[PDB]
Amino acid sequence: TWGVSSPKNVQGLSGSCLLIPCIFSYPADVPVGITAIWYYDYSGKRQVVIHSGDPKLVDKRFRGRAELMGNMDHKVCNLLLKDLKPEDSGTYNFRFEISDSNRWLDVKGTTVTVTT
Repeated sequence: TWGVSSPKNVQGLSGSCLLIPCIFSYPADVPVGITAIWYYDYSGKRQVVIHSGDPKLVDKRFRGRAELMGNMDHKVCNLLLKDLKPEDSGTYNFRFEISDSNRWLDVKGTTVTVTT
């Protein structure tokens, strides 16, 4: 079963760190490495928050602020967001890639809200 389960909404207080529990799945018959990627406001701006393929693709906006707390092998895709910001609020969608079609992007997303 292909899918990325992760919280719909998340509460976060400015300047503090937030962790997003994430977990994804796919059919045991899919052969295999695994690439992880997080996104902010995909529809519009769509900025690379995390990239395990090339940390160089990460939007500067997040560099040094968001890291992947995942166990690619254990199918955990947790996202850690250090130092929140009111601007940081938005919708995050996770995408993992294996092989040209064995790629998947979570339609749901996780909406993080930042307050003081």
